[PDB]
Amino acid sequence: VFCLLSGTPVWRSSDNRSINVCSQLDWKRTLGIHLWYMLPPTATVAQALHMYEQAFQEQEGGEPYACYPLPPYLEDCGFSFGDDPSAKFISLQRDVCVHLLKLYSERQYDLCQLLDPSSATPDPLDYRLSWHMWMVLQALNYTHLSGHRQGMLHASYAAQLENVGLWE
Amino acid sequence: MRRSKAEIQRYVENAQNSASSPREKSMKGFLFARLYYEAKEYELAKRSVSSYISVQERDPKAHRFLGQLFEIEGNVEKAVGCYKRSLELNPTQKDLTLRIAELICTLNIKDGRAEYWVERASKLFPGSPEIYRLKEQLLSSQGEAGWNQLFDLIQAELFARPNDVYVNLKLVDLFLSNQRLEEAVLHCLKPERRALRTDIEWCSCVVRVFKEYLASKQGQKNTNMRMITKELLLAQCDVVFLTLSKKDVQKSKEALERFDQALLSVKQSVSGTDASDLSVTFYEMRGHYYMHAGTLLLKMAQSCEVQWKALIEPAALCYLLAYQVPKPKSKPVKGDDNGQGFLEELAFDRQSKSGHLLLTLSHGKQNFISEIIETFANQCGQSILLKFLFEDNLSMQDSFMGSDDISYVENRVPDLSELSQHDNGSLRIHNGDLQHLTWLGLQWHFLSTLPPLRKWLKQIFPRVPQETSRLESNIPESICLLDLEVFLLAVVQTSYLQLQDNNTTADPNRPRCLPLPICKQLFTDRQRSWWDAVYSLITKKALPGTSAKLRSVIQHDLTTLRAQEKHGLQPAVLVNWARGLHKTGYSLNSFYDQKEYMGRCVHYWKKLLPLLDLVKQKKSIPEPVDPLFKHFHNKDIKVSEVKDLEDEACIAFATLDLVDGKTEDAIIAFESVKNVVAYWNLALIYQRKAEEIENDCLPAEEQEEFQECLLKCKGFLKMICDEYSAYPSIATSLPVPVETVFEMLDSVKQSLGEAMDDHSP
Amino acid sequence: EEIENDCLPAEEQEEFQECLLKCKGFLKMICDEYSAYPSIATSLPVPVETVFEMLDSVKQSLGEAMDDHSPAFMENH
Amino acid sequence: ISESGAPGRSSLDNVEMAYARQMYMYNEKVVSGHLQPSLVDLCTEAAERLDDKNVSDLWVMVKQMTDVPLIPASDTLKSRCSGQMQMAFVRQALNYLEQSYKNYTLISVFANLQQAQLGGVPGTYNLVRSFLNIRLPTPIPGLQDGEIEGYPVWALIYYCMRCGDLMAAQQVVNRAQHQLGDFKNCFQEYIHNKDRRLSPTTENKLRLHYRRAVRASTDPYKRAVYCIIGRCDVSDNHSEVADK
Amino acid sequence: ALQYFYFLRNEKDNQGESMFLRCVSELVIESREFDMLLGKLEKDGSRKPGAIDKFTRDTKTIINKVASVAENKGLFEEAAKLYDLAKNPDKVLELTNKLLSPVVSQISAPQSNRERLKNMALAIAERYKSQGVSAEK
Repeated sequence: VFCLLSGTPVWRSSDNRSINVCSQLDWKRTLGIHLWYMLPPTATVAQALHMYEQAFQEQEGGEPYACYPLPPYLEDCGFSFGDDPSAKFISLQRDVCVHLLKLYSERQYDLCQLLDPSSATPDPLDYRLSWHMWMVLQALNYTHLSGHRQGMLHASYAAQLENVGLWE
Repeated sequence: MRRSKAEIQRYVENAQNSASSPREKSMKGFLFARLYYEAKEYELAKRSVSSYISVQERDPKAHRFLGQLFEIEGNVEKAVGCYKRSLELNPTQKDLTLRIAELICTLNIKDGRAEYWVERASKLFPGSPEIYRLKEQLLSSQGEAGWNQLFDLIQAELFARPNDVYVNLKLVDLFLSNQRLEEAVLHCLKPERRALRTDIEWCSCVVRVFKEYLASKQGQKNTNMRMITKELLLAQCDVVFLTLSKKDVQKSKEALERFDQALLSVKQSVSGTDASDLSVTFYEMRGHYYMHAGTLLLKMAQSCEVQWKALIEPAALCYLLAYQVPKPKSKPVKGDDNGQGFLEELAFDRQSKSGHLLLTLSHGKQNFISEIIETFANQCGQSILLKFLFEDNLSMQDSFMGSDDISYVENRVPDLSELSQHDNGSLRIHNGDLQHLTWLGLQWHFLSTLPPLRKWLKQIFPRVPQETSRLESNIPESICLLDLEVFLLAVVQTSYLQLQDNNTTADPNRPRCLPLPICKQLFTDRQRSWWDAVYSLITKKALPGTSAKLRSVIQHDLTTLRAQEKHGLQPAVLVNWARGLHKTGYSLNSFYDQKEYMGRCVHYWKKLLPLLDLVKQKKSIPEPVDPLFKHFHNKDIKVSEVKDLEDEACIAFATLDLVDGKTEDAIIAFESVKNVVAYWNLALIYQRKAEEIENDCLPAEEQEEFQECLLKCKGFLKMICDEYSAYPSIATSLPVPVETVFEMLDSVKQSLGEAMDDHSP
Repeated sequence: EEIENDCLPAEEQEEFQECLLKCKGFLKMICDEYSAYPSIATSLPVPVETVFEMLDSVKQSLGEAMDDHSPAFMENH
Repeated sequence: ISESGAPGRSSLDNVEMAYARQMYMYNEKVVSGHLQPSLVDLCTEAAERLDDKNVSDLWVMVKQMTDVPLIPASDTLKSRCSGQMQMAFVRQALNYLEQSYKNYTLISVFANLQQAQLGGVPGTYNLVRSFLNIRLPTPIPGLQDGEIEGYPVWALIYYCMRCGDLMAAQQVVNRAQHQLGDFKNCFQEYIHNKDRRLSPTTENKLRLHYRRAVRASTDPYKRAVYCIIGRCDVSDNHSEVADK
Repeated sequence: ALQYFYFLRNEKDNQGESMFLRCVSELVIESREFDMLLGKLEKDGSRKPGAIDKFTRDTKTIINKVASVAENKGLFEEAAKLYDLAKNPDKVLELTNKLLSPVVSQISAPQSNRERLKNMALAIAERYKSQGVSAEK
């Protein structure tokens, strides 16, 4: 019953350990409880993200047993729970909230292989909110020198608009 | 990876929710196959693999995944077929061929195609002990056609790089299986095995092969049998040394028993044939047996058995016997130089170790050697030593001490020059080691004598100039022998804490300075790794890819060790280094060496100044980053030594000005400093001035100047003699005794004339 | 001189012998270059007499006396 | 031109951004005090992660060439004044050029696949034979003695020399028993000796034979092989001046 | 900027001062910003561990040298703010007197902005003296 609240930094050896937050539930309420009753309110969002990364990462010293925030397209539409970036970069899609928080923090992180093409949808089509956010970021001057992405996104948007029946 | 049935089920449902297209679900089948394999659904995994192939066929990654899945399942034929399909598609990854060869070796197929595939996999990957054993077993089950390819591959690997201990053992086993003692001897006679003879199984196989070759050639008398027996005895000694260095007692006792049996068997070789080199060989065997007995006795003493003195006395007697063993002289016959050079090197190393151990055990009293000789060199002492070693087993006639009734041994004290020569000869074959250098420094510090580290470093390291160099670079030009000696002295001073404590807390008598085979990490693992990286960088033998990390680590730790960036070392070690550098510069007369030592001392004072300022603020020195010094904040200095450190820095700057050329500045500094060392420096300056004046012709004005200089030197020597009569600490503070002072005073008096006596102005 | 002012171990003695041999060879090639073209007599701030005297002193300290390398009563060969 | 500093927040290059981030992590580790690995490996992994491939392979080559067991010098003046490090770097550059030719042969094999005029077969000797069959499978004019499975032995030896596969060269020599003259032992010694020790008298005899007879044959590969073996002249060109 | 300074600081002194110091001085006098790089200020607070401060030490002396260079060049308000951040009442009062001395000779009526600048500088100096230890007697 205690496994829900305090939750010290995760440390596993090779036995059977299952603690921290929620213990294999929904990532939304998991992160909610993590922000509520885990770290003290003096901590920041960056510290909470680093703690969650050290929690669901395999670099803690053994085997993780938590969950990873999956990109929600409908009802938890990602790939597995509790996977370090080294095991996610193969093909597993990363989170969107973590990417947004990292972009708000500093724009000095890698963005070429990040940013999933899915605009919170199970299908990769419809680049509405994604294009809106990208244009807002380009106007606020926070992206990077890479015109190929903008070109392919504009081409895909023009194709979708000419398919649905729009010109202007 | 916390995975269960419901966990895989919800993973599958979340992946299904992440795909709104049938072809997208089929493309994501490379993960669905793994999920079904984890959930134990082989048919569903195969269906997902087929669905992923139907949308993206002919790809190496999917074929490799399917082959790995089939291999983990058990379908060896299906895995081989998938790997063959991937190879005929695109043979970019040799892992397919490696796994094909592994499956073929596990299935044991005797066919030309299997032999060709094994040869191709061996040509691809020459390493990996698993695949090496697999291909060895396959080519041994094959026949001679496969053994030829195995021998060719082994020769190619040996030419590319030094082979492995297990590789050589398997090769010698395959040789013995087909009975090729001549080929085995021809392959083992290469000198490239002196560093690989560190495997017990390999050495035992070599011994067995040599014994078989001797039994087969029992009928010919040549130097080949003699050198083979010498190599056998060397391998046995190496096995005993390895067992003594290992953390086992039963294996060490078994190796000691085997060495005793080998010595008993070789005792007849002296009376047999070719006794010339065999006498020196038997002497080396006796010395090695004594060394092993002493090592086992010290190991039992560390493990606590009986009385420390009753265990030191037999070990000291064994060391004395090994030292009294006749040294290797000239060789009347030749042909066994390959088997005699290493024997002579080991004999010199044993002599040096025995001398150092006897000196450290005798400390300063030389009567303990004679006491041990008169006490424990009897038959009762030998029986007690045997009962302590072998737990009263075997027999008395197994060793030379039991074969010949040794009752009294001649007294002998090791000489300093002989010990230095033995240590140099040992280091010439040891190529230097951090632990050995630290042990030597600790022994010399306990004996209270300046260790000749310069010759040792010049022998075990490339010769570098000792002039003014940098200190923030890992280049061997900056990493000088003086800096290496300073680091070694620091390591010795840090390790001296363990020798001072523990031993004295247990008992007033304790065997100080443990030998090499039973030596642990007395310093620090960080310093050990740093020294290993420095040695690898200076020898140019690191692994390609790790040399960059090694040099980066060295460059990072150099600024913290030599105090160049932000650090936090202790003031005591810095003061000790500065004092040692100043003493060495004052002792040596080399201009460049003295200038370099003075520059190092000035840099150390400049780096200590902030530590002194922090201490003056009633703040202790924090702990240094990375464990490298045994002294912490508890060994900090007080505020009373500030004036002493300031006076030391002042006299150091005065010596710097004197060695530079500022004669008047050095004179006024030595006059302002109220040190007897400063007074002696002024007296030496006056004496050298009088000497350089007298060296030239003295017409009249130069004669008067020389007379005035002689009067000044006579007054200074009179005041020095008065100070020495007031306090007899002059001979202890200066490296020159009072005999030379009295001699130079009498010389100055005679040069001045017969108008004054001793102690005259 | 700075080495002889202190002790003379085996390594220091070998280094001193090597330095003396190198100095003898340097004086020999100096004499050769001086005998080559007369520009050395103008570009040299030290006369050849002192160089020859130092070479003879170095040879006498080494112990050699043959004419195969740096003779006695002549500089070149 | 270059990636200059934009006024405030704007848009820079991903390569420079990742390099600045890695330098920031390096400075953080320096401030922490733990020993850092090496920034070269971090830059290599960043270039491999990035979408750029040409500069990534270029930096991989630079890293593999700099990861040679050489002593770190202080300046270019000291590096050019030291003589041992110069010849060591030259030997390492020759070895890496051989390795790069082997990698180019492997890439050509991967491009030619398997079912295309005897594709690449696992194993060094088999890969060299496949590359030879892809380049010139027909018997080149100027053949001496026999052949190995109908393949030019001289061209095979030249390809093995250019690739640096000494074990494959040894295998080829062992296979060419009666398909060559009485120089198989000389070839074996030249392969087994890293310092090239195959008797000075034999070397002089081979040089004399090359200067006398082997000076106008129609086999450029055989001519180059004999020239390399006999150690003649400083440069011997036959048909390599063609963008290679 | 800090990534380049990490490499510029490796060079020692070359004909007075250092190239790294000259470069950072030029950059700070061209940027004129330190509320997050060197430290924020409420009204007369102390210094804060900025970006360069979290990697390099001697920040107080660096800020003092930068403010001295700015004063020698021709900066007043920014140099005063930098010295107030570095906590140096002696230098603050010295620069205040040095900037108010030449304006005393001319008129002091509200006609431009120099009078408002000297008034706000005097207010900052007096509040710094009230909240904390002032200068010498």
